[PDB]
Amino acid sequence: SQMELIKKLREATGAGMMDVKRALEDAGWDEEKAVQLLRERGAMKAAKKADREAREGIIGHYIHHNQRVGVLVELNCETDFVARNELFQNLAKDLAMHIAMMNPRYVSAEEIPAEELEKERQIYIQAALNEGKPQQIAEKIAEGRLKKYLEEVVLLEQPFVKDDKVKVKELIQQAIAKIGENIVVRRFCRFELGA
Amino acid sequence: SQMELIKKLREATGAGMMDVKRALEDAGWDEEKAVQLLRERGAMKAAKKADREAREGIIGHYIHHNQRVGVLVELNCETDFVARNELFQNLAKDLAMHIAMMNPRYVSAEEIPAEELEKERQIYIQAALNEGKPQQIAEKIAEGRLKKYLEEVVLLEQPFVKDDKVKVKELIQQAIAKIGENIVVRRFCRFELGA
Amino acid sequence: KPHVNVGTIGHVDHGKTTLTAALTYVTAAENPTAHVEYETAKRHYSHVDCPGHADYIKNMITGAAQMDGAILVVSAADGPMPQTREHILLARQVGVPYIVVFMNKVDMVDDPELLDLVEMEVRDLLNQYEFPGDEVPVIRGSALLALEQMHRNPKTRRGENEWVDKIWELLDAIDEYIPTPVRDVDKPFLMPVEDVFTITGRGTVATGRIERGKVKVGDEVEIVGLAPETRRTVVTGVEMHRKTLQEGIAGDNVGVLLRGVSREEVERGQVLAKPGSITPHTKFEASVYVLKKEEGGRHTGFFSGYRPQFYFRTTDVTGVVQLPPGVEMVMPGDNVTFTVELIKPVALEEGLRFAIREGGRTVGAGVVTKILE
Amino acid sequence: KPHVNVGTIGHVDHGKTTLTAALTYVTAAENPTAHVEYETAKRHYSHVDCPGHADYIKNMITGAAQMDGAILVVSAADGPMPQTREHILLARQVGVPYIVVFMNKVDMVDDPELLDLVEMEVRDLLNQYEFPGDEVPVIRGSALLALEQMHRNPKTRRGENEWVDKIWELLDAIDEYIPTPVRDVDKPFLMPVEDVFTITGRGTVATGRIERGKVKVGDEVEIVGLAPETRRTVVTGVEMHRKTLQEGIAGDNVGVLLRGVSREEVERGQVLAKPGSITPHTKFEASVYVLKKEEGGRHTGFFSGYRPQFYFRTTDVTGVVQLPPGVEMVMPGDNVTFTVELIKPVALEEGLRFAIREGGRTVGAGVVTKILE
Repeated sequence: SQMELIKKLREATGAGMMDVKRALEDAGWDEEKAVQLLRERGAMKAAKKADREAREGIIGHYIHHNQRVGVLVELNCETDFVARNELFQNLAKDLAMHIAMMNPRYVSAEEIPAEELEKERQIYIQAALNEGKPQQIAEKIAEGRLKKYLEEVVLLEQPFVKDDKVKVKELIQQAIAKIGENIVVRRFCRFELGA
Repeated sequence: SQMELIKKLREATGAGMMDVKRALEDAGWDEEKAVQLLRERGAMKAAKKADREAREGIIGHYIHHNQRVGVLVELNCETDFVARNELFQNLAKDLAMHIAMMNPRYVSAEEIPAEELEKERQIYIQAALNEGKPQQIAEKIAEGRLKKYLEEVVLLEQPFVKDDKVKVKELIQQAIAKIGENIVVRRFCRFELGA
Repeated sequence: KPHVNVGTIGHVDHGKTTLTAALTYVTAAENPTAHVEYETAKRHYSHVDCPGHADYIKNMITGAAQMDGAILVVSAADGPMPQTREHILLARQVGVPYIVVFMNKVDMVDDPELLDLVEMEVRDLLNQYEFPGDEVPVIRGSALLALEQMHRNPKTRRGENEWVDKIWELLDAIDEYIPTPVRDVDKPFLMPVEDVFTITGRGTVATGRIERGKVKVGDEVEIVGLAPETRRTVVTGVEMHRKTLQEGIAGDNVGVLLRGVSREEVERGQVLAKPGSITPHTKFEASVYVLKKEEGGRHTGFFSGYRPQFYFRTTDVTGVVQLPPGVEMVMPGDNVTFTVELIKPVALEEGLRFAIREGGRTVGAGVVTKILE
Repeated sequence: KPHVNVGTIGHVDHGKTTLTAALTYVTAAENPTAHVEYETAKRHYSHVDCPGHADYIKNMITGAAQMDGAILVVSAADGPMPQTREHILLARQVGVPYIVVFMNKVDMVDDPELLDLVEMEVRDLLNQYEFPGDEVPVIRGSALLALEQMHRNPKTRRGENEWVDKIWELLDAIDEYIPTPVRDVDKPFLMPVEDVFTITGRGTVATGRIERGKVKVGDEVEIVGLAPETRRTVVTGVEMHRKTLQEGIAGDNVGVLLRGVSREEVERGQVLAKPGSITPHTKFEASVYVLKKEEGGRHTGFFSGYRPQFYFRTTDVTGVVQLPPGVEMVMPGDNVTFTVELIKPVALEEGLRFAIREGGRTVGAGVVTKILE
């Protein structure tokens, strides 16, 4: 109804009381086109604090039940108040767990140097120029063949282990939205026994 | 009692029953020389398996109470049976904790470029002659100086955090003795928040 | 002559490897997964080996391994090793029937009051894990010397050499302290239902391969699984390859008709067996092994709530996983233990092996360890 | 005119920073850390800032901070933030006397029902942590606009501007709701002994600065600390700078002689105060902060069993640390809570600050949080 729809709603998305109402109006009073609005809108708030400083936070970890794989992860926020919040906590636990399974190589894309990306990017067009279509066609062929690569090696671009429907970055952005503090993944560590 | 002697000496050092008798025999039926003999002797055993391959073990970890420091450590043994043993478990927990505090740079000495230290030594002999010290005098200091250095950056040479009286390596050797499987520290990982 | 599987567990530097060798050469002179074989007068044996705990579980699940009993090898000179606890622990887990002990390297210890001690240690350790630590036999000897002698005289025999006689002491111990495993046909009847059909005039009939037991006509039987209640009736006829059979036994592909059973009161997936032998359930505990991605298993891991297909013999049933405390996520290759709840009741029993799949694609495999409901 | 300490907690993007500035400029037109100051008609104020849970908690121990009350800044447009739970949590921990609320950015919200709601949320949230969520005053306004107005007219006053009147509503709420600190000289007497000697014919005399309370002559007192028993006598004279005093009050560097007290019966470290007021103990709980190596603190960490020095006013007694479950080792820079046991009894009370050292060098500093034995 009124604050009852908004309530039950924000209650779930943990967002801005006014931003909630705004979205219900903004997209008729139906939850589905609202929560999805909120999600979509949240993505923006994220990019706004994207360059804010964050040296607070904690060290997340995940130790597989069989002790054969362990992961360390530095998750920074702005204030230690946030760091202590159940949401930060869980996000961290969940990120560590994800890494354990997905085994990313980098945190973000920019983390990748040129000479490196290139020594690779060409091995891409090398085999494309063969199986038919020459360079021009194979240059745009190796345009989406990279997107896949990043979804594999880059933590942020990886499909979240508890919902292959959303990319890691998104999971993060979502958090940032409900908190209001820039959240960054400083670095991670992963050991797999005999590997 | 003669019995009670070994029976309780073995119970402490957890070593080869017969080896216990031997030591007590070999060193007059009094502990000090005995236990010290067992200790002295366990090191040798240890040295006997140093090259034995060991791809089993677990990933040890330590997360400070305040979550500002976390450590990962790969501890290998030969059989997974051992890996599961309470002692391996503890050794690993303890090693993790130690690293958290001592912050070593390397696991072992060989892990370091021999000429880098070789350079750093003459770098030590330099400042000694530089301060009014004769060559032969300044040569000595370099050892105690380098030795000190290794005791700082190298995990094995570090004085164990729960008993500054024994070096980490020793703690390890001691375990190997009671178990009978080469035990190695493959690698470690340490994150200190904003550091 | 009976056949049995035995295995050796213990520290390698204690000679379990050597002892194994010693047993083959020693019996050789009387009887005219990497395994070796040897046979006494009474039974025939094959040797298993337990190098890994985790590894043994996997094979135990993939039906490979199957120890009817096991030998524990400890050096009398060192006495138990801390891992010995872990060795034993495994046995309890897989549930080895009985255990026999061999105190090796006994020639390397002067005082005999010491041996008695070592043995008392061990005996207690097993007691700690339900094993009859006092009832269990403990042989004292030297695998090495025993072997050296066999090498010298491959034809050596009982009574001749001192150390060999100890090995025999052991072979004998085995023969006695390990009852022989009930044969399949000797176990209570059971047959998983594959197909069904009515044969006008006779009644409703059900096909399948007998898993165990035998069964002639007039034999009383039960229909367990899927249904809200276990129905019970009597066999009115047996037939193999459509040609009357007096009796059908384990491993036979047969067909059976029952009394007072409508064509709709029975169907594939169900199972019929000696009344009271097994019951239907939906919640249980189990030890599993998830196939690695390379073996075709999942690509990622999973958490509590996972809802796959569980195959029990001929069936395929849906259920939800409940990862226990301490277990937060499961990845390909893992060995785990979790509880499971299915949509329909099924004839379940401890030990019952099964498989898991995501659209015909086998992703895991386990065995039931405990019935809950 | 009374002085009070107040701090601001809450999300920064909610304007707690802006609100602080508005409070200064707004009272300026009526009354002629890196803290700021401002005063109403009734009292004088100094503003604390809480950017870190730890950061602050640290200072609350090193005597620095001391919030007599605090203001919670939440944007009415967003409503509470998840961390809001953590903000309040801190307050509970340090135990802030009372809290006042200011719903900022109220101009950016059309519907006034939401406001009632937002407030509903907060109110309950505090209730969850023992705070009178209902009794607490909740002011609605806009720090920004209130400030912009003060910028345009630095002399603006009560009743003139709409947004400034709301800031006043707040200033007022503070004055009221907020209990005013309980002065010192009003608190039971107490003085830490520094030196003790005699003045032939006069008796045994002990110097020191009074900490709290007052004291004349003939007053009955107690000597707590160090000794096996708490001796008690009566004051036989007071004197400041060696020149008789009518009465000695908190903050007075004085000296006092006692009746029936040998020179050996009193010494530095000991303390004298209102009888029955405080008692001697050896086991207690406390919140601490270990100095980082740079701050000259330890070089390494330590574990349960650590046996250092705890400077309690004038003394420096020995005791042993007992790290609690969950805490295994402590390193320089850490904030902790552990129990302690000392060799000799001491006058202890919750709130009592102290310091730790390893041979004169201060390595840590904390405050007592609970008395045990």
